[PDB]
Amino acid sequence: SGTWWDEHLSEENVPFIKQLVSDEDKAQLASKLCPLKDEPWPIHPWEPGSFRVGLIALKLGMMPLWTKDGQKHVVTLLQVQDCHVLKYTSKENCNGKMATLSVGGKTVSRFRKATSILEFYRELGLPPKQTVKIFNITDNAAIKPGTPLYAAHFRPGQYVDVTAKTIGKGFQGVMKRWGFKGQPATHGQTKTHRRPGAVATGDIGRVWPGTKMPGKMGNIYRTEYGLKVWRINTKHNIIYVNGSVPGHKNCLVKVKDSKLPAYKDLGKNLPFPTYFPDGDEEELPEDLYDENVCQPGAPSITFA
Amino acid sequence: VARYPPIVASMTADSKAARLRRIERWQATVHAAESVDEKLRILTKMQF
Amino acid sequence: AIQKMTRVRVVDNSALGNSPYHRAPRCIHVYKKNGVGKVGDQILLAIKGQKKKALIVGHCMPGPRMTPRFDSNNVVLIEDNGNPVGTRIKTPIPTSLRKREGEYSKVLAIAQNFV
Amino acid sequence: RFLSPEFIPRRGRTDPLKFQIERKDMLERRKVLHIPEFYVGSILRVTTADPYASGKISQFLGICIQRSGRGLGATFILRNVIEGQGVEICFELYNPRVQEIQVVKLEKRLDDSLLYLRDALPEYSTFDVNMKPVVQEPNQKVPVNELKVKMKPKPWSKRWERPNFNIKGIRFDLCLTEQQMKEAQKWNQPWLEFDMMREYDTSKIEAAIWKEIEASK
Amino acid sequence: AAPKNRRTIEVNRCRRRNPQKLIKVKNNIDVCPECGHLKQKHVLCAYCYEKVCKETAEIRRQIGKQEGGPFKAPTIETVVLYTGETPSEQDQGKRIIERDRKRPSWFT
Amino acid sequence: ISHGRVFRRMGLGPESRIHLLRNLLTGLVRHERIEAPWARVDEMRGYAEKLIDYGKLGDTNERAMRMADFWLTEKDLIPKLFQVLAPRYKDQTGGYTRMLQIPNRSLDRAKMAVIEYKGNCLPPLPLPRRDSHLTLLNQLLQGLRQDLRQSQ
RNA sequence: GCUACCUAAGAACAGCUAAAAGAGCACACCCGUCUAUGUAGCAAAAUAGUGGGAAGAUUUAUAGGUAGAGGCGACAAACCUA
Ligand SMILES: [Mg+2]
Ligand SMILES: [Zn+2]
Repeated sequence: SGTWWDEHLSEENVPFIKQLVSDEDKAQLASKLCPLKDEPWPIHPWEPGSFRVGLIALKLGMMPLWTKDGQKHVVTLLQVQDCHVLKYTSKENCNGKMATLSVGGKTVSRFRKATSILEFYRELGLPPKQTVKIFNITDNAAIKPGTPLYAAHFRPGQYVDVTAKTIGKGFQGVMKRWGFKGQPATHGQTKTHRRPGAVATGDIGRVWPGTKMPGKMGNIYRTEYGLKVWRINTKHNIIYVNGSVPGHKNCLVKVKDSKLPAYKDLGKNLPFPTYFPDGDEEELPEDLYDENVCQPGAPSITFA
Repeated sequence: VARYPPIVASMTADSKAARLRRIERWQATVHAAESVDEKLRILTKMQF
Repeated sequence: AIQKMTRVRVVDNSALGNSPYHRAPRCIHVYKKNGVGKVGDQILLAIKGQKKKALIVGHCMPGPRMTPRFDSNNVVLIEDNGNPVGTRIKTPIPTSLRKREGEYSKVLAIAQNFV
Repeated sequence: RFLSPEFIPRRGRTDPLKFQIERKDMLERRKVLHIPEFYVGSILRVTTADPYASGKISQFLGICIQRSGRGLGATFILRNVIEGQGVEICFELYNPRVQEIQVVKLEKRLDDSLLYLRDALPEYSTFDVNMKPVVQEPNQKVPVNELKVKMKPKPWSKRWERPNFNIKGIRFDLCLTEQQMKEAQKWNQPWLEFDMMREYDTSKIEAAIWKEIEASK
Repeated sequence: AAPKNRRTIEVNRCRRRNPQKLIKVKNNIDVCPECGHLKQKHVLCAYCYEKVCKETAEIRRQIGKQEGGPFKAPTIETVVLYTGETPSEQDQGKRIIERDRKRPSWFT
Repeated sequence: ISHGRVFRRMGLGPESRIHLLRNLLTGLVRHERIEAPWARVDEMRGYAEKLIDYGKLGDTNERAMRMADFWLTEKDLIPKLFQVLAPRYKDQTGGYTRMLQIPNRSLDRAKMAVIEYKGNCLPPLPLPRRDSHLTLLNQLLQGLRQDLRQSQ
């Protein structure tokens, strides 16, 4: 007999558990708002060859952004909700060549997760997260499990690797899944309009692996590479990312610094372990900008 | 001030009260005829 | 946009431009890697049995936002060397031609109006 | 009171925090220049700097035929057939190359989209470029002029005779004949205007927007 | 297309006996508190719903009796009343329909 | 792809979906509880919820009368919409309907459902009433909200 | 009793333009140009649209007649119970 959390509760105990467990989520989220006044791991400066932990954000949508050369740059919104680091995995047992950290975001219901998953967060003292991503790091950057991660971890002018599951399209055919040309409509052509043509040759008595034939579109993890941050809203935790991000609106992404050789070495000015708001030195404004962006509130741009 | 629709059957439904309105829209055409020859035509046009 | 054999209009004070009878010039080529021709693209043009190079100045196709979307596909005529055929241009011409690559300073000295 | 269309969020599954962040950048731009009440029948003179010249301004006058675009990239498209030739510029409302926008004649036509003026006569769409703005009245109703246009013959750009467009700005009767009045009424589709879930009931949403507007001042 | 060679007893034996083609054992099932006929979760009782609808039948039978014929519908809210009862002062001024059985224990 | 679309396509077309919900909503104003399949109840359920919202605009509204000639197939339920159902849900702002799932039909084994207007002349349908406050799990957690009330 | 032709005595052919037209448009009807569906199909030859004729060398009901070294044929060496 499959159960759920709310199977035997009366109408007098349904609002209590709705209030109490959500207050437990808000208490543990507000107990973890001080990384530096707790005991952290040591801070190290940036070195050539060092990598940094990323974030998990939600894609709100896009608004247009205009630059001082007078061209429109579409910018997607990448809003970071409740980003905490959950686990550290060392150099020796990481099954790779870089070490890793695990980070989760989008706190979800504690009633709708497996008991093996819930014992992880119950040790940490955190609400359970929706999606857990693993970031390759070096040993220079190592952050204790439990610190919050904010939007000002990144900075404007920084190029960013973003990946998520793309919009699934179900079982699709030929001219939509792979963009082939198909057959003409009229001039004979009785039942061939969106049909795959020849698959292989005659001497091949089979079909090769990896041939393009109808199957399920989308719902795979794709990465877009080299996307500039133009702007950061610190108040609502917004990353303003250039172009389009894989996935639908209100979806969870993986926000990593770029892999591109020209765009992966320039990391001197970036705050290296994370960004810590408890440092209390030069508190960041409402909105951090790039050089080329137009300020909403700056006057009309005159090119003379 | 509130013009309610009048409570009748519909002309196109398949029932017995909708049949009786379809009888009356025939019986409106007998009332609206000009000559007696037009009345005698539509009163005896459907051979049953 | 302008593919092969669209009907366009020549906006020039030429003696070759005021064509009687079949008063609709038909293009035969676009000088791009696509068939698609935009504002400031060379095309060929067949006028009165004579094939002639031409330059797209505004089209009926919606392009970028603050650029005009002219209700007639109007095209100026040039020869192979690059200067225009005519002496005056009376139609409006967009000012998007200056930045774009090509012999377009020849055209903008002929336009009477810049809208 | 007039609430401009772009402040209304389109029906969708977008998070309302996206449109709250959008409305902050809408209202900071509106401090720079004044955006007047301009309708679909309004005539506007828009001055814009552009990066194509050496830094001059361009004043383009036109009829604001179509005012869609729902967000920070709100657009409006103007028409002029100056020197006998049609000019069609889609002006983005919040682009920072605009300096000032003003209305010449603040009026409204019977139709929500004047895209049919492409297929109308050019006499009903030409406008004097150096013409003075009309004197405005402070608190009265906006003027609606029933200036139902006459068109060119049957091969139009779009099938405006169909009732899916719902055009109420054509004198249809003298340019189109009665048999192809009836054939266009075959696409009447009378169930749409009686419907409930294809009607986006937006009355509650303006209360939060107007709360946001006046709290920004 | 036609089969080049016939499908044998073993290949059918695996295919029509797969757990995907085998029907699933459902765990959706409870016993009703009131009547005792075993119901399912997330649906109503088949016995209790047939109890109400067959009780609804003689109630709606009498609605057609007090009008007689079509296109005659009340403009007043209505209360059903069983035997051994009086109309209340809230029930004064309604169309009160009477079916001659005792008041059922599930009706309130 | 139907990401987006909330309209089940039914009937023999988009005209025929409207008329089949028009007929189904009308029996919900006369009999005030009806039986229909899941795709036909839940399509019609929103139109039943906004029937009363358009019936609370008043007797004298032209628009509430012009949709009433369409959306009620019969013409004598037009008084019943504006004078029985509308003053009954006068205080309420939403949720005037009650949709519950019925055991399946004998013919096509259809996932059928019962829909009514909340409060009626009819006998009460056996709506699923949940567990009492006197059980083992309630009384253990009644001590939770009784202890934590004294923590202020 | 299908069909090819024939005999007997019958029937049908709106409206429109024109006048006594194997005339024009166009129904009912007759035929089957092209396409699509269908191809163990609804159908051992159909359906939907588009088409040809539709007062005539027309179409059609009924009864009769010609029978295989034959009949019949505005010859397709077609048709004569798939
Ligand atoms: Mg067009
Ligand atoms: Zn029961």
